[PDB]
Amino acid sequence: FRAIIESPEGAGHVGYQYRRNTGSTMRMVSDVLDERVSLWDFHCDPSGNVIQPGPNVDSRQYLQAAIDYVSSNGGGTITIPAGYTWYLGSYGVGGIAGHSGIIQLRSNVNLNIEGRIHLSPFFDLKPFQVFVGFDNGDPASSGNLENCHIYGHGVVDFGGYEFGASSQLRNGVAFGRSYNCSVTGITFQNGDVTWAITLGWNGYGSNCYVRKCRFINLVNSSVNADHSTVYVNCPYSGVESCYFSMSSSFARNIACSVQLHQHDTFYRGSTVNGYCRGAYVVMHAAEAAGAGSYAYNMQVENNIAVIYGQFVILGSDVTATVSGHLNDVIVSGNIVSIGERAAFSAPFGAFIDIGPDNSGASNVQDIQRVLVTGNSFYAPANITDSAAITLRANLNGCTFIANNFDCRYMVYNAPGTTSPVVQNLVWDKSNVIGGTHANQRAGQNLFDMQFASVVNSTIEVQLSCEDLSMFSCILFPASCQLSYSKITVDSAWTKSMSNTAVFEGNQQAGANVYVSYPATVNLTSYNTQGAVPFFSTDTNYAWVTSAYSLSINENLDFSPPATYTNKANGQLVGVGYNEIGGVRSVSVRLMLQRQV
Amino acid sequence: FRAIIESPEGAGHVGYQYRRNTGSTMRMVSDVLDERVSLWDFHCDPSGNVIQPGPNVDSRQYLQAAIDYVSSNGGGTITIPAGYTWYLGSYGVGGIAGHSGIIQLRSNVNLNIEGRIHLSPFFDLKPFQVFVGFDNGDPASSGNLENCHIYGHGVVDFGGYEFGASSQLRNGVAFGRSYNCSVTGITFQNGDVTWAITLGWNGYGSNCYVRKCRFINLVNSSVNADHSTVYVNCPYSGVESCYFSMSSSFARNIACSVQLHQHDTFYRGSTVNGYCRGAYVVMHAAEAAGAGSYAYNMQVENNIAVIYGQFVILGSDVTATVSGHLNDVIVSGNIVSIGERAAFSAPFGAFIDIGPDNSGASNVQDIQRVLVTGNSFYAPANITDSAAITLRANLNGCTFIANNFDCRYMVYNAPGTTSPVVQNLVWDKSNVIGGTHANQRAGQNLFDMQFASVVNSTIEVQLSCEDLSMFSCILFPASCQLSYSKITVDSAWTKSMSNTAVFEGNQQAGANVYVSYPATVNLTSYNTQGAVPFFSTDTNYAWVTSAYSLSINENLDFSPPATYTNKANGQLVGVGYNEIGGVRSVSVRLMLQRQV
Amino acid sequence: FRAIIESPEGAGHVGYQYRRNTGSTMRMVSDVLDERVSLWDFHCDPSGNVIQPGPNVDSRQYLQAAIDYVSSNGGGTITIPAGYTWYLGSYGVGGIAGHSGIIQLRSNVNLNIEGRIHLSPFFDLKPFQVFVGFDNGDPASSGNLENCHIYGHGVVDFGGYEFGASSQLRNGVAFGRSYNCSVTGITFQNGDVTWAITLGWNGYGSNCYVRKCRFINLVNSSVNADHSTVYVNCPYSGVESCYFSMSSSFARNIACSVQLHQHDTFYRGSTVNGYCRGAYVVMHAAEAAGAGSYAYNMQVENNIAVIYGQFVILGSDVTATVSGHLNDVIVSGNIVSIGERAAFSAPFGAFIDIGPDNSGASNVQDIQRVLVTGNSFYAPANITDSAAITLRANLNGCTFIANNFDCRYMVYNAPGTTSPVVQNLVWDKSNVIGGTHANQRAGQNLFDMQFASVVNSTIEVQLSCEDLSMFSCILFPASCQLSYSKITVDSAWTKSMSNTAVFEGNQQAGANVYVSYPATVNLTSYNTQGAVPFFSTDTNYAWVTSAYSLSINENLDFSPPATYTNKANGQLVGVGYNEIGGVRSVSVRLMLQRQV
Ligand SMILES: CC(=O)N[C@@H]1[C@H]2O[C@]3(O[C@H]4[C@H](O)[C@@H](CO[C@@]5(OC[C@@H](O[C@H]1O)[C@H]2O)O[C@H](CO)[C@@H](O)[C@H](O)[C@H]5O)O[C@H](O)[C@@H]4NC(C)=O)O[C@H](CO)[C@H](O[C@H]1O[C@H](CO[C@@H]2O[C@@H](C)[C@H](O)[C@@H](O)[C@H]2O)[C@@H](O)[C@H](O)[C@H]1O)[C@H](O[C@@H]1O[C@H](CO)[C@@H](O)[C@H](O)[C@H]1NC(C)=O)[C@H]3O
Ligand SMILES: CC(=O)N[C@@H]1[C@H]2O[C@]3(O[C@H]4[C@H](O)[C@@H](CO[C@@]5(OC[C@@H](O[C@H]1O)[C@H]2O)O[C@H](CO)[C@@H](O)[C@H](O)[C@H]5O)O[C@H](O)[C@@H]4NC(C)=O)O[C@H](CO)[C@H](O[C@H]1O[C@H](CO[C@@H]2O[C@@H](C)[C@H](O)[C@@H](O)[C@H]2O)[C@@H](O)[C@H](O)[C@H]1O)[C@H](O[C@@H]1O[C@H](CO)[C@@H](O)[C@H](O)[C@H]1NC(C)=O)[C@H]3O
Ligand code: NA
Ligand code: NA
Ligand code: NA
Ligand code: NA
Ligand code: NA
Ligand code: NA
Ligand code: NA
Ligand code: NA
Ligand code: NA
Repeated sequence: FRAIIESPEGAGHVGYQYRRNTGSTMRMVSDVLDERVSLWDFHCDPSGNVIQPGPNVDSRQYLQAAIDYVSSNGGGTITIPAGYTWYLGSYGVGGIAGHSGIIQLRSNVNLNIEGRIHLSPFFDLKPFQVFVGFDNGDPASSGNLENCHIYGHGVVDFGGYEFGASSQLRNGVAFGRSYNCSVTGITFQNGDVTWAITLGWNGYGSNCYVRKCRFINLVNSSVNADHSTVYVNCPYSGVESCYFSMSSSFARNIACSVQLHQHDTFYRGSTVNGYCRGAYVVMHAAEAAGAGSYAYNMQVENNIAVIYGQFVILGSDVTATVSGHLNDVIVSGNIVSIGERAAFSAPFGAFIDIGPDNSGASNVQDIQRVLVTGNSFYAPANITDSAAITLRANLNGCTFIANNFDCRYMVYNAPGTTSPVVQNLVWDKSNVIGGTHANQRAGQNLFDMQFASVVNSTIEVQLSCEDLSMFSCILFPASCQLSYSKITVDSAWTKSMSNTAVFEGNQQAGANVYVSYPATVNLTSYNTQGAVPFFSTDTNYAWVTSAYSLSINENLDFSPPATYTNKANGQLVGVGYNEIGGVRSVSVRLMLQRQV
Repeated sequence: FRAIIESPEGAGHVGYQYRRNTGSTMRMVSDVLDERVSLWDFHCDPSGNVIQPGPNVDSRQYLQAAIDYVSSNGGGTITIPAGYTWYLGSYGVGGIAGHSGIIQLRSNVNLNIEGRIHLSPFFDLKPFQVFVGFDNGDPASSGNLENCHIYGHGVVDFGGYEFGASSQLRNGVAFGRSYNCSVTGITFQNGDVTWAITLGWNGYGSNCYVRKCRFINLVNSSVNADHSTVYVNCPYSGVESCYFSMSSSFARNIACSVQLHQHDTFYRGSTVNGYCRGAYVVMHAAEAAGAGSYAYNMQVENNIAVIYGQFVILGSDVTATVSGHLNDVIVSGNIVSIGERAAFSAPFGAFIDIGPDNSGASNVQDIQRVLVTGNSFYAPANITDSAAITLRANLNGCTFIANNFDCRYMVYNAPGTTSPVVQNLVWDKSNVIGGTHANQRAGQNLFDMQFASVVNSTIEVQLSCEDLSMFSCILFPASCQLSYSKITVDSAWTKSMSNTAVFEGNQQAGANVYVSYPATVNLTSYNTQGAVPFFSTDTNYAWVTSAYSLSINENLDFSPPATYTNKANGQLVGVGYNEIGGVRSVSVRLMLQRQV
Repeated sequence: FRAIIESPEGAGHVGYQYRRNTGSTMRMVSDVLDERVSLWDFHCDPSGNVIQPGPNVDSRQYLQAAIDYVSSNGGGTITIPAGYTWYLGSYGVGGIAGHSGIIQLRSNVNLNIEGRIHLSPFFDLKPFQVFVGFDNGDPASSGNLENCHIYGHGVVDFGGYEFGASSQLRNGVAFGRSYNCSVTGITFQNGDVTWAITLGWNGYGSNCYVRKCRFINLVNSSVNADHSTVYVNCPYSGVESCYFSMSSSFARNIACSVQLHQHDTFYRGSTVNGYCRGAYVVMHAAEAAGAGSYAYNMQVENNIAVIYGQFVILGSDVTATVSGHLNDVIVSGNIVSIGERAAFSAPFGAFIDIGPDNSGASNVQDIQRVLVTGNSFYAPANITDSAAITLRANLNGCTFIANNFDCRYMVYNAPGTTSPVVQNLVWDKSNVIGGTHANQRAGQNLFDMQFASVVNSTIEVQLSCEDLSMFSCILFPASCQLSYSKITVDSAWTKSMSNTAVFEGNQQAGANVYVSYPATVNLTSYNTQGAVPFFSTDTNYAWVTSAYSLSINENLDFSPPATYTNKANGQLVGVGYNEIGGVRSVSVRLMLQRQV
């Protein structure tokens, strides 16, 4: 009996019944212990003696054996024990080798990481993906990963190692073709990686989530080509209540927190500091296989960010046989700033960027039905390169309502670069334009409409303080066609501006252009006593449907007209009043109106 | 000794002290095992031998025995083990039998569902409620359920069985008169049910929540009368970060994701696909016993939905002795579309519906202080039956600010049906009206004001592109009284519209109606050289307080007035200028204004 | 052998191998039991015999021994078992004694509270902090607490004891200088305390969170000086999805739910009932040591509240050597009401308060770049003391867009109290002003601008129903300077108001003041037949740049001007038309405009 009890089957001979309940199962101790499983149950030598983890022990084969075994019983949760650091020091074998994989995840096998998982110096200057849910080196030939959850209070530490070559890839968790998989509570830290977590593969997958995770210092070298902390490449998936922080200079130029690349995906309630970019919201044609060629129902909400480049980047593109489309997007409730930096020292600061494709093409995009509402954006006064929207590629629609934008430009695109075709750009009057950059705008147009064309668009400019340094509130170069559009500049804070709206090709004269803006106009009257006409000296008002006075009348003996219409020769005309006769000459501030 | 050790009391004779710590308790192994409990501890035959679960084993009595026992010790958490499917194959007995109950929940007894719970074919064509927290067949005589949490990565599978009769009810979890109860992480799938989860009973309960659950394919037949996935019938309760999906045709006509039926309830951060409706926000008088007759502090925020009918339905109603009231509601940050379907093939598409009671009555409602803000709504161009709001019952107030609505109608109610009494409907100018349905609106009014009366309301219409197909921007039939209201149509994109605002009963003449809209007006002048009057040929402008030109003047020799007032006979009059004399005749586009 | 097996080392001699897997570790039963730990492992007498908890057992030393031991092994999670109430009945010793501490938390040692922790009557009329993460009585000399998480379905019950003296402090969890610490799922109840949870210390700490907790009845006496349920005093931290309830009268006068006192902090998705205040958003100079002197990236979103005082209070202040600054704040998506109460029976009702410092100073604040958007606020009609914003201290900027405010005042400050200096106050026209207080406003100004000065501000007043009881829509006393500002009153619902905008110092005449509002004006014409001038009888319009008719013309034989300008003597003048000659005299409602 002593032999049996001291043997590995001993617990299988000690009887147990829950709480001495006579109605409970008559079990053995081993049965109850078998209800849970930990890395300790596989972390042993060939004789079955436990091995202590440590920097000189490679725990990989043992964790893999645990996963393989639990998988074979239909699943369960393997605990990675608290109070220990478990080092990984070799590559996995088989289907994950094509992904530089360390551990292969399996369906229905959850990992409760309570301790620490650390990469050993074997991985220095090498590629790696720590956990991989693909089962084949070719993702198109891979099976699915289902019902795999990684959670706990533990840590994945990437060892601080730099990339060896820019062409290498590194990742924390690649769920693969992933259905009902998640990471919750985990801290990913101290690395130079491409991604921390990737969900899905080219639209294959569903219901994958990253929640309450921390991502700290995951870019550290000039070799790192690019970094996006979470890449969401399956629909009905997203990122919620996470924390993302970088301290490296390199991160300010290369790092983004999230990629939302399939329909019905979201990024909410998260805090970002030290990154270049917040989130891309994109449909890549090359990623359209599993869920279609449309990214729709895309949500970026209630995030807090300090970034150095752009908050949300919108795009779509094409391959030889597939066209990507982006539509039905909402960006709301976010509070975002460009961190302290010199002008032009990081990628151009923006709340929204309409980004050209990876080859720089600006004529492949199909982006529409986007609502940007209830956000606040701030950039310090010295940051010349800061805009509410950098509109750098073709845009089929974007709507701004009730935001507060406090930066250098509202709408911007650089002259002599791309010439976007713009449709359905709507900037509602409820967007509040801050004053941080007042007096910084010499030579600059607040809305700098450097486009090929603008149609079906609305720009309602409302200032909230004076900035007499700017060249204009809104400027259209002669190369920009403008039609079926409404462009207004409210008069408040504009009395002393030389230029308010500027149409360098006289585009405001278009049949279906609806415009109003302030201007200074010189008038002269006829001599007649009584009701008497006043006429503008200049003849550039053939497009004006009505105008009205924004100036007081300092005179007693006469008054100019309150309101004006035009004449065929381009003069304004109105009827004033001469109490006493005489030719009058006045300079008046008018609101010029066309069809409004 | 061998006898004792091999007996069910054996573990109670093997000593243990935590980590050989001399300061720790000297325990027995059974004491430590007794800290946890699983279904295995009760899933046994009358001799105490464990029984394997499977499709031919009814696990119900064993799970019930586990719950009953743990309850008797003041509570705890019972694990339903991973790697097994536990089938239920009979009805429960006692107080839950009146609810077609399977398992009776008890207070302080949590269920950690890691494996799968599946209904056996016993339940085919039958009613059932899988988990029931009532302790009496009459809910009014039931005790409370407190501190009961169901959570884990597991699954409740309803076996795919159709309803046997439309009058049957099916549910997953009915917490009952439930205080501090929740479901977290669970997947409910593969059924034809009435509800997945119900919280509370007629206002009795508090602090009940559904979080991070999935609801997949829970309607599958034409027999199913109605489906709402979660019914929230207790205050201080709600649904967060859930996923709801249906694939059946029937679901598009009958299924809603959530009912919010008591005060201080919420629905946030969730994704819905394949349903008829998003959420009802309702006070039923028949449900007012536990928490009063007011549903207030109701929140529907930051959800993503593809539906076929209406997103949010508002209502309240009465019984013989109780009147229900709905107020203090916020609907914000949601992105919603009507999915691809033929016009009129599902219930009328809407973002907000003001829904008549279950008997069709439209004169029992008391709905006010609702804020709908920062949402986006889209319906494909062919969907005639799509509206920002279908206003089908009496409304005491609803406020729309800063939404983007891209569908056929803005405000709609069908003529020849109900005649709501409308008060305090506010449609702010910051609502952006999309252009998807441009050119589809022959014979249709964008705001079709088919009401008995409208008072204290604001409609500020702002187009963002042309749609010359529509009959009018806004139309009031002669049967609709209109008073103490502001109705404006911005001129942008309206120059070529025959009708902008239409008042078929000349209601715009009311003493406290404030209106402005564009119109085309024919004028003739007197012969006089110099300042000269122009008068309208028609006499239907007795209500106009001022008008101004929206047209250019192609003439050199004269100009019509910039601005006009009226005369007692209903003509417009203004003072223009004849450089040379002559009777003039012009047709001008004017902004007509009344009291604005 | 029997001796060994019955001894505390017995489990260390019974062999086990997971699921009889020949590839698994050959362990002993004690090894597997050692993977978990509970209070039972330390809750024993000096001979190692287990002690049952209860109201006459002080569990403190045992829980402390458990924490101290697990800490020494590098951490883990200690379960506090379900089905038992564990009483605490003495103070801790050492570093926590200076904090009236009971239990000392240690790094990496989590507490899974499943049962109940209750304070014994030892603590009646005494100070206490139940769990303390400081390790020194002087916080400036304390070490850090890291990686400490408290979670579960359990309860902390404060025994209902009143404070003994107002100067005492009581707390539930003081994490201290806390990095990666959290409380999740716990119910804190039945107390008279200062705080339930405090995060951080004077800016030291990071990544601390309170999620899914309940706070119920934590103020019960007149002795309690002040209460804030969660104080967030470290950056990158916040409160999400919590429930806060009070029933005591005292709570309505003293209690706030949250303090956000460091940068990158948030309060979201929570429900509050019975409190005085929602949240303070503040930078105290005295708290600036660990994270700097700026509170920025502050977020209060998507909360539901019934309160009696103010929802969000903004402030910053100074010490002898440090100045605090508050900027980059967003308050969005909240639905808030003042609960039923008599006027003036609790602190002044407000959605936003700009609060003077703790000494009452209103000239130390530096608050700017605040966005308040998409919120709804309601106060019952009798509550005179209710305002969208009580602006009681110096303000450098606050922006309101797309809110719905239904209360007595929009902007308020009490006359004869503080005289704030106001800059960059922006009230967009998209704010909807409710009608609950219509007819209650005798003697009152809707926007009561009781300030020293206002600059760079925008107030666009838009009514949505009539209230002829109010004295004015907006009033500036003569003591308030006004410059570089835009003040407009839309005409809708204003026709019968005697006063719309009132400038008691004629401030609207300022060179850079842009204003428009309705007024009634008496005019007389000259006798001349034909085009004929009309002039105002009064001479107080020297500041008017244009005016236009808001009245119809009941006359046939003449018409007054549609539009007017002014003259040097302060008369309005315009050109009307006398079909037949005669001196005319009319009273007209005009929109008066200055520079707009
Ligand atoms: C499936 C569902 O919940 N449908 C919703 C309707 O519920 C009733 O619920 C329907 C609601 O009335 C409407 C609200 O819109 C209408 O909109 C609300 C209706 O929406 C359906 O989605 C609900 O009434 O009214 C609005 C206000 O006037 C108006 O604006 C709008 O335009 C209208 O359309 O929304 C849904 O459609 C609701 N439907 C569902 C499926 O939730 O109809 C239900 C049909 O299933 C259900 O009635 C049945 O069940 C009750 C309850 O069953 C008894 O009690 C329980 C406790 C025991 O366990 C059972 O064994 C049984 O004894 C039966 O009495 C009734 O005869 C059945 O037809 C809804 O009942 C409520 O169910 C909840 C959840 O279980 C209970 O907590 C609550 O006590 C029940 N309320 C009442 C009054 O009985 C019923 O409200
Ligand atoms: C109960 C509470 O937190 N009240 C809030 C006030 O806190 C002080 O906190 C109050 C805040 O000052 C005000 C802010 O609004 C006012 O608004 C802020 C005040 O709001 C109360 O709600 C807080 O100061 O100032 C604004 C800015 O100028 C202005 O806009 C506004 O109009 C003003 O009204 O908000 C609340 O009212 C705060 N009150 C509460 C209860 O949080 O007052 C507190 C009273 O309890 C408290 O002071 C006491 O406690 C400190 C701390 O105790 C020592 O240190 C700790 C670490 C040890 O454990 C203890 O044993 C003890 O040695 C005592 O020094 C002091 O003498 C007591 O009166 C607040 O102190 C801060 O407590 C937090 C949380 O524990 C600490 O992390 C922090 O270090 C403390 N800060 C300071 C400067 O001591 C105090 O700020
Ligand atoms: Na590869
Ligand atoms: Na890139
Ligand atoms: Na990137
Ligand atoms: Na029943
Ligand atoms: Na129904
Ligand atoms: Na329904
Ligand atoms: Na102290
Ligand atoms: Na205080
Ligand atoms: Na307080």
